[PDB]
Amino acid sequence: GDRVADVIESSIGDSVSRALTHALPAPTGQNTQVSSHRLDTGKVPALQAA
Amino acid sequence: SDRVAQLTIGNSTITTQEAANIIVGYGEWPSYCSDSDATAVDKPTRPDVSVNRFYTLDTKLWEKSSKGWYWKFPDVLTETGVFGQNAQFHYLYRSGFCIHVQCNASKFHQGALLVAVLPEYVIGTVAGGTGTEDTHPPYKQTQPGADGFELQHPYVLDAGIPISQLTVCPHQWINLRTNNCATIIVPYINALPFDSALNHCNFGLLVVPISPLDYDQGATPVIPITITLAPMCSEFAGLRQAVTQ
Ligand code: NA
Repeated sequence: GDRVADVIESSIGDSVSRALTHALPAPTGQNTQVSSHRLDTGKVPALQAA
Repeated sequence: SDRVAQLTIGNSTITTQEAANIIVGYGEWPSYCSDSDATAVDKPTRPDVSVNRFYTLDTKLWEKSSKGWYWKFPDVLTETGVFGQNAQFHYLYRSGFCIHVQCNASKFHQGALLVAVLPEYVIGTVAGGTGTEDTHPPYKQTQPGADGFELQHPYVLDAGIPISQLTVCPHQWINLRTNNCATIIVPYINALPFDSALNHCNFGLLVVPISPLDYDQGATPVIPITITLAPMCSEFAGLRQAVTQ
């Protein structure tokens, strides 16, 4: 048994692979949705940080 | 009521008092491309009235010895009006056409023209006559522009196929004792949803005299054949700078 707090609240032994991503079904190429003009500040999909 | 007709599209109206109905090629009216048949993702431009309207492009003289002529689509129009400009500025194009061929004479003249639309009208050469030379038709012959081109061997349509069977294609006849025009509506015909207006002619228009023109001396001898056509449901995509070839 374990009485000291640090042993009780320990994550030593966690065997579960925590995954940040997951597979989704994708039998066809993605479709294209209608889009219109956007003249807006703050929102900027073209700009990135490689 | 089958003989009188009015065609109005855009800022243009055509009238005829000696018609013979209207042919709708392959029994199908022109339409815009659906979202499931389409593949290109940019939003197309559909100019409407400024491009879907009648353009009168050329007049030929029917003579007792005429062989026949052909025009290629959309080639005939790539340098005319707002349609031409769009065909030049855009990579992709598609449209149907309303074709109205005109020819009036008098109740004392006679003759019959076959007016037909032949999709993918590939021109052949006489192969150096002996048939031993693999020669090819030059550009001015495959895409003659608004002037059209005269057939050298109408019987085989300059392509080794019988004009006697050309009626398996959308067509009408202009038989002078009966009518003075032919009207054919053609939907967009291609194995692709859109294509280049410059590199590819979807179909050719053929106007060939089958029963030669005749009349007695003293009757007006100048019998013109005028071609008027209108693009229908035009769509353009893939915009960049203007290109003519
Ligand atoms: Na972004």
